[PDB]
Parts: sequence; structure tokens; C-alpha cells
Amino acid sequence: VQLVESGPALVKPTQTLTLTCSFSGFSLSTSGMSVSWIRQPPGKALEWLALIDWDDDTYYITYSSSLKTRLTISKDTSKSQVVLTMTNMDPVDTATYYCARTLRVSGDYVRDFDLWGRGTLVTVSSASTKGPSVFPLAPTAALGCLVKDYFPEPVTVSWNSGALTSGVHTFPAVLQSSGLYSLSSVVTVPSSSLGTQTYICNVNHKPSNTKVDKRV
Amino acid sequence: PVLTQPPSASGTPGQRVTISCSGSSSNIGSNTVSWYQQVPGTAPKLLIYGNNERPSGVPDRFSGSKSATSASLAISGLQSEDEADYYCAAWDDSLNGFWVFGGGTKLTVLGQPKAAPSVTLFPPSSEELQANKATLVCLISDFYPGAVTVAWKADSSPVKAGVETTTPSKQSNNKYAASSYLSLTPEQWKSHKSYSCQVTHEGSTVEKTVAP
Amino acid sequence: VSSFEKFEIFPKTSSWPNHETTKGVTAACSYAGASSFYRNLLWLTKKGSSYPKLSKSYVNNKGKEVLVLWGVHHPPTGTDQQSLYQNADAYVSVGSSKYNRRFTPEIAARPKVRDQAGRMNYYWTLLEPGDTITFEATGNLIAPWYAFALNRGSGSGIITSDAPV
Amino acid sequence: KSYVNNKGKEVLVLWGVHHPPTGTDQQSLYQNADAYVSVGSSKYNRRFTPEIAARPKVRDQAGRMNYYWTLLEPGDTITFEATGNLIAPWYAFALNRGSGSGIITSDAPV
Ligand SMILES: *[C@@H]1O[C@H](CO)[C@@H](O[C@@H]2O[C@H](CO)[C@@H](O[C@@H]3O[C@H](CO)[C@@H](O)[C@H](O[C@H]4O[C@H](CO)[C@@H](O)[C@H](O)[C@@H]4O)[C@@H]3O)[C@H](O)[C@H]2NC(C)=O)[C@H](O)[C@H]1NC(C)=O
Ligand SMILES: *[C@@H]1O[C@H](CO)[C@@H](O[C@@H]2O[C@H](CO)[C@@H](O[C@@H]3O[C@H](CO)[C@@H](O)[C@H](O[C@H]4O[C@H](CO)[C@@H](O)[C@H](O)[C@@H]4O)[C@@H]3O)[C@H](O)[C@H]2NC(C)=O)[C@H](O)[C@H]1NC(C)=O
Repeated sequence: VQLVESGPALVKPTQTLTLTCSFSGFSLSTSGMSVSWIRQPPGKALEWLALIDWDDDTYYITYSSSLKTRLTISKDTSKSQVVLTMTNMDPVDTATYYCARTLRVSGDYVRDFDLWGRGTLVTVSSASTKGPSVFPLAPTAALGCLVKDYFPEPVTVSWNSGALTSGVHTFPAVLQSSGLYSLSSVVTVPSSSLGTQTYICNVNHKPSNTKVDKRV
Repeated sequence: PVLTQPPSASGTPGQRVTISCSGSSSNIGSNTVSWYQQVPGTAPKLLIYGNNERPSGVPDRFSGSKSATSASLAISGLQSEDEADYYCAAWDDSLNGFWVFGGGTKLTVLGQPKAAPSVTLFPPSSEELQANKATLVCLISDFYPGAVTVAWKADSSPVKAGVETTTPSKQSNNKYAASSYLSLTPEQWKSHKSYSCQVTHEGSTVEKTVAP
Repeated sequence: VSSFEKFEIFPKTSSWPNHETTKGVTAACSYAGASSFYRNLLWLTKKGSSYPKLSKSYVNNKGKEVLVLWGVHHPPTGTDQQSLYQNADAYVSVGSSKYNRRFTPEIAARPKVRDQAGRMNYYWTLLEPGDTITFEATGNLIAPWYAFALNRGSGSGIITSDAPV
Repeated sequence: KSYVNNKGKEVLVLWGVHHPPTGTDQQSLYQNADAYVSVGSSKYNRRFTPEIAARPKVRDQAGRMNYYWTLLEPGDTITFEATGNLIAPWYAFALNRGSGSGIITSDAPV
């Protein structure tokens, strides 16, 4: 039982966002569930958006009248995904969007917001997307990558393609008055495995189809 | 149609805290309440459902109540990992029916020991320089509480020109992190003897330095 | 009672997101030839393959007595229990401040009445101004749909007559 | 626990069965989620059962407690058996029958 939310990371104001929620994992389970979409602005409270039932076809949309007429929610049981579409996007709609489950197991109360996907950032802006430039910051001991000038968030770092995860710290990006973002990821390591171990960080910025790999 | 929580609440390790949640007859006044715990900017976790059935693998120090049109979260034996944001939620039978979350309340565990900020300061790499640009990176980690002043310097003099600094942000160990960046020309860096990242934290001063 | 105001106490289209509200009809209660049901009670059954425990309260903010009707259902075979409420060992429970009785489905063989080996007990209660009534169930509850706020008169009554008005 | 009525009078016995709001309370109170109380005289004879539920709070209590009584006749024995939820009799009353007494409602002074 897993959930991946997925959709554009960037959308121009007035466009329509389609986010899909994909379900992974089998079930020999006697239970149904509904799926909800719930969104959270940066630093803000959660806001419930819509919900759709798995064995039912019934659905609900927030009475919130600034957005009751912009939302649509649908399921495709055969592809086991739920689709939210939201028309007429405004910057104010920039937020982390989640899909989450409600589990109904018989005779217990309702598995209310059971199990959350990781959530996708969706930024509404007229700004054009820009891929980062990636530079190695060289050298227990410490070394890292600098990820410079990209829009919009977020970006992903890995080391030796995920193999290296111990001692790693990726710092919250900074907002340059330029509009563009930059961040840094670092690793603490055994002070005498430098040049006994190769260090390559992997950078993904989905908004610009940029994949760059860089050895320190 | 809203659910009211206190903007924030606090306590000391060991105590019980109760975050209160107030609705109206068509929601809490009619339906069971669920509580969600959130770590800043990651996905929320289900804490309570059915008015207090804990989902498998929630400690029994977490308990909830519903009476009339208000509900209340109860966290006993307050511990460190407990510091987070907490939301209440209910289904509402008004209109065609909808779900409602509360505003959330910010919860801090107090009396946590203070800590020195670890400071790392990198210089540019040939590549960045060969690209006709230069950026110094100062990384500041694992400090508490969440306030810190940066200061960049060319060898003697203070420099504010070319400085970018994040506000502090929590990490999942309750210790805070920030970044301050100084970007320069290829000539500035190779012109002076050394630049320095100086951070001040509760009247304490650590600082690193590099030469070309 | 000289008058009342009928009000939708749990609206069918919005009170029961996790339970099936569209299948509780029966030839025994038919209308215009097809299966139907009382207009003032809703017969909840299982949605998909599961009937989670429901709990629903109503508080009486009417400043009058409210008469609440509801029902507990007793099907003939354990197969029907399963197909209807999926919980062979279910129960329904209803608590006011005054009224307070837990019920239990008793699956049995009865002669067929209006072509039904199942039976359904109807229940009522007067919820007093301010009081709240809570229903909890894992099957077999015929929920209140519409209820009545009562206006007390006096010297009214019920009579049996075939004289014309 | 039994009590035999050696008083040569009717004895009125009061007692109670308790119904807490959540199964957690059952556990903390009587440790037996599926408990029961049972009371048998020669005449009176009713097994009860704790029904854990959600009730509005009355005098700040989502739990309820039913009070019960019975007249145990000279010679008869009354036995209580329980695995929780019994509010045992502590003091009981041996009765002297009069007649033409009664209960009245008055605010006049004695
Ligand atoms: C509204 O009220 C009317 C009563 O005025 C009611 O219609 C009546 O119901 C009975 C039951 O349906 C009908 O009598 C039946 O007639 C059929 C068909 O001809 C017979 O097969 C039936 O006999 C079988 O079932 C009986 C047990 O239910 C057995 O006793 C018997 O041995 C058979 O197995 C049965 O006698 C009657 O025809 C109508 N009356 C009129 C005037 O139509 C209607 O159902 C009520 N509506 C609601 C919503 O309650
Ligand atoms: C002996 O008898 C007296 C009654 O004469 C009794 O004292 C009374 O009890 C009631 C209940 O405690 C008191 O009324 C309360 O006052 C408080 C505090 O100001 C209110 O908060 C209460 O309201 C809340 O709770 C109510 C439900 O219980 C809700 O209806 C309400 O919405 C609130 O949530 C409540 O009204 C009253 O003050 C006293 N009366 C006097 C004259 O003191 C006493 O408890 C009895 N003793 C025993 C052992 O039985």
C-alpha cells in the first residue's frame, strides 16, 4: 500500500493543474477506502480539498467557494489512480499538494487520514523554469555539492546514487533577491577514506529535466 | 465552517499537555474527531481516530476526548520527539458534507540543552572560477535556540556586499540549521588574503577562514 | 401534540460518507410497483466489502422536545448479515441522557410476513431540549432520517371513525 | 459473596452496576474487557453486563451507573458474582412495615 503524488512542479497563473495520485502495492484485504486531496501552503495549515470513494463513485469537494467551482476529482480503478484537476490557478494556490487515504476496515472506526503520499510542491508563477548549475565543494572529514541558480523548487540530492547516506546534510535552499534558488548538501566522512572512496553526488531538478552527476 | 485551535502551546519534559479544538454542531457536534501530528514540511501522521483509537504503533501516552462541540488532545509524559504541529479534524454534515482541519497548534518542548553551531566554510572550485564566477558557502548546523547573527569579512573589513542569508530552520533532531552565502567576482577572491564566515549565537562567536 | 416541525435530522446525502445509503429498499415497502422504504428512516448497509463502526450524534438545539424514530434490523440468516453489514457479530447502541439501550442483532428463522423472514424493530424516544443522542453501530441500524420537533397542546386525541370530515 | 438474611425481617439491598465510557476505562478499572456482574436471590435473579459506550457528560461523566434494589426475604440468601463493574452493597436496611404512612411533597415547616 503506497501513494505517489505527481504533476507539474510549475504552472502559469490561469492554467489548469492536473495532479495524479498513484497507488502501488497489492491487497488481499476486505476493505475499501476513499482518497482525499489535501494541500498545505508553506508555513500554513492543512486545507482539505476533495475526496472520492474507492468502491463507490461518490465524491465531495470543499464547500470553500473560492474553489468549489474549480476542482474536479475522478478515479480510474483500472490504472488505480485518482486525478485532481484544478482550473484557473493563482499564485495564492502555490502549495504542497497531498493525496491521502481513508481506510475502512469493518467494525472499527474509519482509518481517517490513513496514509499520506509524500506530497508535491506546485508553484504558480509566470517565471520561466531554470535548471541549476552544480559545483563540487572539496575537502572525520567534510565535502559537498553546491546547487546554484534554479527555479523553482525543489531539488533532489543523492550521494553515490543513494549508496552513501550516513553523515549527510542537505540544507534548506536560499532565495536570492534574483528570484533564483540555491542550496548545499554535505557529508561528514571518515577522515582517512578520502581518495580511498569516490564521492559523486547526483542532482535532479525535475522542473527542467536536469540530471547532473558530479564527483567531488 | 472552521475548527479553532490555539496558535501554539508549550510544556516541559514529563508533563501532560492538552491542545483544544472547537467546532460546531454539524461537525464535532455530530462526528468523531481525528488528530494529526506533523513534522515541519513532511507528511503528517495519523495520531488518533474514532476519537482516540490509536492507530497501530502510536504510544498510549497519546489520548483524545470529544464532548459537546469541542475536542481535546492529551499528550502525557512529554518527550523530545513530541515537538511538532498538531491538527484536529472532523467530517461536517452541512452543505453536501466536507472534511475540515483545524488551524493547527505549534508545540514546543522546553528546557532543552543549548548547543554550539557547527560551522563549515567552503571556497569556490576551479570549475566555478573557470565559469567566471565565485561563491563562498557557509553552512551552520545543529544549533539551539533558533537565533544567530552572521558576519562576513574581507581580511580586516566588514563586507555586506554580495551576502545572502537564510533564516534558521528546524531539523528532525530539533536542532536548527541555516546558510549564509557570499558571492564574489573571480578577481575579489584571488585579490585578498582570505575571507571569513563569522556566526554569533547567544553572545558566542565561531568563525572559519580560507585562502585561495 | 397539536403540531410539529419535520426536520431532516441526518441528511442522507451528507451524513454517511463511509456507508451505503442507496440500497436499503424492500419489496415489502413498495411504491409504484418497485422496492422502496419509509420516507423518514434510512437503512444503511455496507459500502463495498466493509461496514466500519459508525457513530453519529444529534444535539437538540430546537428548544422543544424532538421525537426520534429509528430501527434495528434482524435478518433471517448469517449470510444476510454478511451481505448486509459484513459483521456477523455486530451491534447497535443508542444513548441519550435519559434513553440508553444497547441492542443486538438476533439472526433467526421466522415465518415469512409480507414475504420477509427478517424482522425489524421500530423504536422511539423524546430527546429533551439540550440533550444529545448518539448512535453507534457495526450493522443493523436503520438510522433516523427525518425527526419531529413537538408542540404540546392539550385535550387533543386520537379517535377511530368512519364519519366524513 | 453471599449474604443470608438472618434478621427475621425483610432486608432491602441496594447495589449498582457500572458502565464506563471507553474500553480503556474498563481495563484500568476492572481489567476484564469482557466482564459481568450477576445477582441471585431465591426470588430476584438477574445477570447484568457492562455496555461500554459514548454518552454525553452528565455531572462531568461519560460513564453511567445503574442503581438496583431488592427485598431479600427472611431466610433467603443473596449472592453476588462479578468480574468487574459491581458497585457492592456496603450498608443495607432491615425493614419494619407500618401502614398508612407515606411520602409527601411539602415546603411547610416541621
Ligand atoms: C398498504 O395497505 C394494504 C392493505 O390494505 C397493503 O396491501 C395489501 O397487502 C396484502 C399483503 O400484500 C395483500 O394480500 C396478499 O395478496 C396476495 C396476492 O393476491 C397473496 O398472495 C398474499 O397471500 C400470501 O402471503 C400471505 C402473507 O403475507 C399469506 O398469508 C398467504 O398464505 C400467501 O402466501 C396476501 O394475502 C392484499 O392484496 C393487499 N390489499 C389490498 C386491498 O391491495 C399494502 O401492502 C400496504 N402498503 C404498504 C406500503 O404497507
Ligand atoms: C447536591 O445538589 C446540588 C443541586 O442543588 C448540586 O449542586 C448543583 O450542581 C450543579 C452541577 O454541579 C451545579 O450547576 C453547575 O454549575 C457549574 C459551575 O458554575 C457549571 O459549570 C455547570 O454547567 C456545566 O455542566 C452542565 C452539565 O452538568 C452543563 O449543562 C453546562 O453546559 C456546563 O458544561 C453546572 O450548571 C450547581 O451550581 C449546583 N447548585 C448549587 C445550588 O450549588 C450538588 O452537586 C449535589 N451534591 C451531590 C453530592 O449530589
